[PDB]
Amino acid sequence: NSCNFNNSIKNVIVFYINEKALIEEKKMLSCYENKLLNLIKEDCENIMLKYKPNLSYICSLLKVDDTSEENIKHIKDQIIESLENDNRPSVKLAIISLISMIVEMNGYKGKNIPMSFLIEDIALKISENSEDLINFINIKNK
Amino acid sequence: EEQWAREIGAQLRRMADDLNAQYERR
Ligand code: NA
Repeated sequence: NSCNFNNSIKNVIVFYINEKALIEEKKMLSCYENKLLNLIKEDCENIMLKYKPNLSYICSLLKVDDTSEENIKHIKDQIIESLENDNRPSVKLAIISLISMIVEMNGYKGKNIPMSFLIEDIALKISENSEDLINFINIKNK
Repeated sequence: EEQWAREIGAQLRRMADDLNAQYERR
């Protein structure tokens, strides 16, 4: 369907987060990636709508107001650790929503390079075993 | 880096379980 499913998911996540940052997209999506975007966008907007206090609480724990390189690295490692602890597709969707809030809170606009790599790094980890994530969001309605 | 792993984990678990419930009702 695509050449590499993990790459598709990684591209979709970076694109989505940038879209929620109101950042000009640097790269557009393929036909297949755009299909996955539409599915993920609906799920993540619904999580944001239902669990905003829960995500805001996490952001308080993560001290998202601190955009220093040291604290951004700390946020990355804590999110990666939580994902390794609970690797399910639904968790990955929740984490995408969490990143969206982090970006909306700390005012990320593309120039904080450590934050850009946080987005890249977590997109990479979410994209591992993408087959399971794709099956979850396809069948979520299919 | 793990000081909040349990607290964050518990929050992710509740959101994930609910998403699974919606999926199960598809
Ligand atoms: Na620095």
